[PDB]
Amino acid sequence: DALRTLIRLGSLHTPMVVRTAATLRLVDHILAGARTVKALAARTDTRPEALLRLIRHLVAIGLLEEDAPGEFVPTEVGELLADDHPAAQRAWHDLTQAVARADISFTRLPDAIRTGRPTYESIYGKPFYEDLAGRPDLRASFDSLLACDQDVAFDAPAAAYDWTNVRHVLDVGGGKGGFAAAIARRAPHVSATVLEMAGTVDTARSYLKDEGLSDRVDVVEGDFFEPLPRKADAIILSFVLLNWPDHDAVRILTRCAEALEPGGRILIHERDDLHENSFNEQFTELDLRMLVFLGGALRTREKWDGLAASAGLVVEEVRQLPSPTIPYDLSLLVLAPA
Amino acid sequence: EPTVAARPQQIDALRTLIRLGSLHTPMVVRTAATLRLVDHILAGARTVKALAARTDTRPEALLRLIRHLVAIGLLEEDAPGEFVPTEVGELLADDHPAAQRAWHDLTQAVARADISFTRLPDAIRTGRPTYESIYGKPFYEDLAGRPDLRASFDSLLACDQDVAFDAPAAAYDWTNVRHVLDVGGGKGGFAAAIARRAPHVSATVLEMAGTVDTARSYLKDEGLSDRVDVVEGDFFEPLPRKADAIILSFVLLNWPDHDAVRILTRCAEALEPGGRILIHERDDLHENSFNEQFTELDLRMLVFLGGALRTREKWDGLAASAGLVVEEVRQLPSPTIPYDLSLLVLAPAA
Ligand SMILES: CC[C@@]1(O)C[C@H](O[C@H]2C[C@H](N(C)C)[C@H](O)[C@H](C)O2)c2c(O)c3c(c(O)c2[C@H]1C(=O)OC)C(=O)c1cccc(OC)c1C3=O
Ligand SMILES: CC[C@@]1(O)C[C@H](O[C@H]2C[C@H](N(C)C)[C@H](O)[C@H](C)O2)c2c(O)c3c(c(O)c2[C@H]1C(=O)OC)C(=O)c1cccc(OC)c1C3=O
Ligand SMILES: Nc1ncnc2c1ncn2[C@@H]1O[C@H](CSCC[C@H](N)C(=O)O)[C@@H](O)[C@H]1O
Ligand SMILES: Nc1ncnc2c1ncn2[C@@H]1O[C@H](CSCC[C@H](N)C(=O)O)[C@@H](O)[C@H]1O
Repeated sequence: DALRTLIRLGSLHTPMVVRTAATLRLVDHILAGARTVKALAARTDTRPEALLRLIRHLVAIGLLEEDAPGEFVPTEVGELLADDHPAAQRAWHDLTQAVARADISFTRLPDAIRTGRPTYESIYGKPFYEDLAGRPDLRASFDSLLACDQDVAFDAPAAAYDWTNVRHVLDVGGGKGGFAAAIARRAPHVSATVLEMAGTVDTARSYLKDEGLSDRVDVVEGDFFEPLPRKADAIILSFVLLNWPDHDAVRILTRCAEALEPGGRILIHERDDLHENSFNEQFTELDLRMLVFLGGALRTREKWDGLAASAGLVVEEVRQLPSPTIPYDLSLLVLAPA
Repeated sequence: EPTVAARPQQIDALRTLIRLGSLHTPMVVRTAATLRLVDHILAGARTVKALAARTDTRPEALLRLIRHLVAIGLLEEDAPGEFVPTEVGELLADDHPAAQRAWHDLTQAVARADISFTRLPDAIRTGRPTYESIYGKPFYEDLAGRPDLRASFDSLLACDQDVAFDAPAAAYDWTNVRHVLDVGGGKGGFAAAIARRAPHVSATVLEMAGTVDTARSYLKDEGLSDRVDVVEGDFFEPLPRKADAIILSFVLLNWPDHDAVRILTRCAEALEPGGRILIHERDDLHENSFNEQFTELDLRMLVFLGGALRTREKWDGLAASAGLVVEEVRQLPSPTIPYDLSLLVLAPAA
């Protein structure tokens, strides 16, 4: 049939079961020596009968399976919730850490389609980044999720750009500094500056120090809506612009253009797609998180020309690049003065 | 060293996990149903503009929702402007007999109730329902103070009530039965199937406020009101009337052990000599319970109400605790579902 296909697609059960299995460290406790439902219940601090009801469903959707009678063991797919796995999917689905917490915003998607405005504040009391400002808790969990891949996520985009005439790089909203770090060990003559918010700057400083790069890369606390701290031959916006509606994203773009030295470029590292090619799960899954968390968006190639020009810029070239960690393709846009 | 941009090793399993864990997808389906998007399409809306007008949404955000409905296979582009339901998307039409638009409608009782899954970890820690922490009252008190939710719950359950009770009504010989009491009997569909099968029998449906008016007008319209009364009450309290057969159709799964024993005792107290208590529900062997068609109802029951589906062995202990015994279970096999409904017949312990 395919009335079972519709029920599967509309199932709230399943993702909530995946996410509670992750929050409870379920797969980790089985691998650590929890053979029985009783031991698993002890380790997770759950009721044995209700845990068995959770594992019924974890078996049905393919994440656990019975080996011996009443003895449950992670499948290939279930093993991906192991906390030491490099894709960190367990963290990304933990209801205590920042991203899965924010997905609760989807419970009010109808509002966001009605208004075009984010849902997050109506649930948690503040807009997304102000919330993180007042919870060191989720500040740190968010930074660690997005930089879970730090050591390799930026190797490819840095390899695809020519750094020969670049003396200084500004990484605007550059996270824990990973993109600055990848450009640095790719191009030894280059120095860099990371601009980020409070919390994230201290964590960026310690990561850069621990890479051996504190002499080549500074971190500066600030606000990319105000003038940028320095001038630069290349300015990076990796996963920033999608957080903001058009007007805000043109303001950020415009501040970057003002900070560009003669001949420099701006590199945008997120995701886009030709309009006709945009009707896919990768583009939609991020575009809609951006709507509901932030009032942001992903933008098509065509829509990027419009934003570029509002900021006195042209889109010069676009490559697509694969993530080394997760099933997802990224885009690197290079923008020049018009 | 040179850079090589490999994809991750276990990338197929990774997209399987990421897909299964995604909340946006079931929410996109559910907002499509609530917006009645597919009925607006089938009723002549061809542009995003016209759909945005009928749904009362902002065109640009509606196109974004529509984007993901295409990727998942519920909508497609027939022509550059217009979007149209697939074979699968067609089931979100409101007059489809499987009723999935209504089951996924965030404005109606069950899908609204599903938000309770957002706190499933509490339910696994405590064994206790989540619905009250979200919506302020427990499940049936909420419906009681919310006439629209009361009616949408009743109308979802009574879906095929013209037909769905025909089998359970035939799973009992009504010869030595004068009166049947259906405890929590919905809009009176089970009482109706019994009544046109067994001309000699009278029945009373016991139900809550709201549901009773709806049961009354359905029974009136079947031409059966001279044969079937309806009585507003509480099955935790003494029952309106003694009876020869007392029905409990998809009630006990709503309740934890101790509440279902209280209900079963109330049924036993109202029972005439030689009469029987008939539970219409499921009776699945634990060995056949590791599938979505069991866990969906069972976990809804955990999180909405603190209830459970009860496997084969569990009923003997529930019955005994009410001073009853399971004489036998009659299966109700059917081609539409991989599992069996059952009719458990209960007598007094001695
Ligand atoms: C499942 C795919 C993905 O992981 C893709 C992307 O994450 C990518 C890029 C990360 N990065 C460099 C920022 C990192 O390399 C990660 C492993 O993959 C990404 C991603 O980039 C973000 C989010 C994702 O869920 C994901 C992931 C997703 O689409 O889940 C539905 C956010 O939720 C998010 C929330 C709030 C603000 C944000 O912007 C700063 C993001 C965000 O950038
Ligand atoms: C499509 C599958 C199903 O309909 C199965 C079941 O319905 C049963 C009993 C119906 N009935 C008598 C009302 C119907 O006649 C048929 C025998 O299937 C049922 C079902 O029985 C219930 C629910 C379902 O979704 C379903 C459906 C389902 O789980 O969808 C995946 C509830 O949501 C629900 C919510 C709150 C309280 C409830 O208890 C009274 C229920 C409930 O009983
Ligand atoms: N007004 C503001 N000023 C400076 N940074 C901001 C900001 N608003 C949000 N940000 C930052 O921009 C970042 C987006 S996410 C991290 C992106 C990082 N470049 C990466 O690709 O991994 C967040 O780290 C957040 O700290
Ligand atoms: N205290 C109470 N007294 C009478 N009915 C109650 C009740 N608590 C819950 N119920 C009812 O029990 C029903 C469970 S669901 C509907 C069951 C119906 N017999 C059927 O097979 O479709 C609900 O209709 C609800 O109204």
